[PDB]
Amino acid sequence: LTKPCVIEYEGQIVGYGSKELRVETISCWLARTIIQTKHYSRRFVNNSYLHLGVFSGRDLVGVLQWGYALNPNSGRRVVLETDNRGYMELNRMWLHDDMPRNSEARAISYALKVIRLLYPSVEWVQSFADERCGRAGVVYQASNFDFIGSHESTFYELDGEWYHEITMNAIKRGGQRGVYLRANKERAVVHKFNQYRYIRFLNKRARKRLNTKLFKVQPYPK
Amino acid sequence: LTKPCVIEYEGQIVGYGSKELRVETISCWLARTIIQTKHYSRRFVNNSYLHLGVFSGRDLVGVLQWGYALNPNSGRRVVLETDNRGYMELNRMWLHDDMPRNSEARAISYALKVIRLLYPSVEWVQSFADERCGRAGVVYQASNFDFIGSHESTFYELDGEWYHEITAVVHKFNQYRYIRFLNKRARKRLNTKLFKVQPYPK
Repeated sequence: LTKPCVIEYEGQIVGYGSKELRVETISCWLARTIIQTKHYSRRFVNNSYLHLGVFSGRDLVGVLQWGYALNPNSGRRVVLETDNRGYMELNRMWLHDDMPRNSEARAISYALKVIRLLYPSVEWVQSFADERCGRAGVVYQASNFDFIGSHESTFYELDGEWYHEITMNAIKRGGQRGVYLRANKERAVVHKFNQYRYIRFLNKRARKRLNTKLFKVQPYPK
Repeated sequence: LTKPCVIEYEGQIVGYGSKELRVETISCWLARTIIQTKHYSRRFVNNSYLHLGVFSGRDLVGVLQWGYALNPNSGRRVVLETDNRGYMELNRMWLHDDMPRNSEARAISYALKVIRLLYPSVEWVQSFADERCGRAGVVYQASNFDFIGSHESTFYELDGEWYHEITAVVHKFNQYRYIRFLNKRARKRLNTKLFKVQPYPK
């Protein structure tokens, strides 16, 4: 292990980390391609706007996608007075299986450095863990996220692909995927999962504005 | 200016090109992932064992996959006395739209420099183009390939993935065969009972 730092390319800040592990911005098309092929959902979401590759040496070995929540306006429901660009949600994360089992926590912490530099209006980020990947909760705890509660969510599985109920009923998006989705809605298998919400405050003053009527910092569920 | 040169990482030879356009080795899973998503066949082939990425600046913009022919033994059918590892076929290639219109031929040329360095046993390479894409043929002409004939080939379409006749919607297309001899001595062995260097289809 060596000391991470800011990574630049031709005067532009592009990432943060070490030679054996770092995060750098990648194109949107490339991040979507890897995620929809490798992630357990077999899908990307349109609300991602920060696309990061995980690199080890000269090899691309993972992808992190950050952006809006599935409903972009829901940020002010978690932390009071948060505008749609004042937060981020971890939409997707995948790392190659042959990577060391601490690589995910390092990449997440380095991604927060990128968020501080490239998106300084972001004051807190949130992520979700559920039973489809029990490792994510361990990763978020290792990355020093706080746990602020759980809730049940409805998912639709269609031909190996997984859709949140928000993504399912998002007619307002106008996507060629969503119209086909409600077309084959009767073939889809309905799933209800418990989701465990983690949060990481980048601006310590934003912790005071946590919506205590819905959320509360609690001991880790596992 | 940016002239091409061999690209190294920790002493080891990794690719060839310049900052604005180069090709370097990439992992097999990454090459297969991009190809089966972006290529028109929506599929990779198991015959590929050289996985190259096209880079412009710091960004990956394309993938080239070289390996055995679909029938790995058919290499000696094209060029007599060719071992199964004395040749390569361009199995898959894709490039992003936001690239200069000459980048695909310069990428194929840089891939050949990488083949000379990493696989010196390869004496010649071949590739195929479709009549629905005479543009892919001009690329090989700009890459100094020889055209050595055409043949009608049968394809199959199932679940958006396209399969050759080596194995549903049937198809019958013309396939044009191009060849590039990396060693001059290999040209003497061309199987002129079946293949001859010919003028490009124009």
